[PDB]
Amino acid sequence: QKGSLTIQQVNDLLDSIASNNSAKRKDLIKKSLLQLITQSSALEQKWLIRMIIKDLKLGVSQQTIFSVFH
DNA sequence: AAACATTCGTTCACGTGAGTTCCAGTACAAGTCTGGTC
Repeated sequence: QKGSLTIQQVNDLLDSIASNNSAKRKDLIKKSLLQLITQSSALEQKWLIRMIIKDLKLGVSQQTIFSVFH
C-alpha cells in the first residue's frame, strides 16, 4: 500500500531499461522491472505502465501544461 | 333665450426601433484510434 521510490530512481530504472534494450540484454530489463514492481504500489504501477506505453490520457492538452509552466 | 353641432386638449391602446442577455451554429486545434510496410 506504500512505495519507497523517488522520481530520480524511477528515471534511472527507465534509463536502464532503454539502454539495455539498445544493447540486447533482456536480463537487465527483467531486473529493473522487478525492482520497480517490488518497490511500488498498484497506483504507481498503473501510472508507470501508462508512462512506458507513452499514453497518460490526462484530458489536459500539452499546450495547457506548457502555458501553466511559463 | 334654449338646443344641437363642432373643436380642442386629454386619454388609452397598439405598433415599431434600439439596447442587452442568452444560446446555437461555426471555425479551428489537439487528442485518440486505426492502417500499411519495412
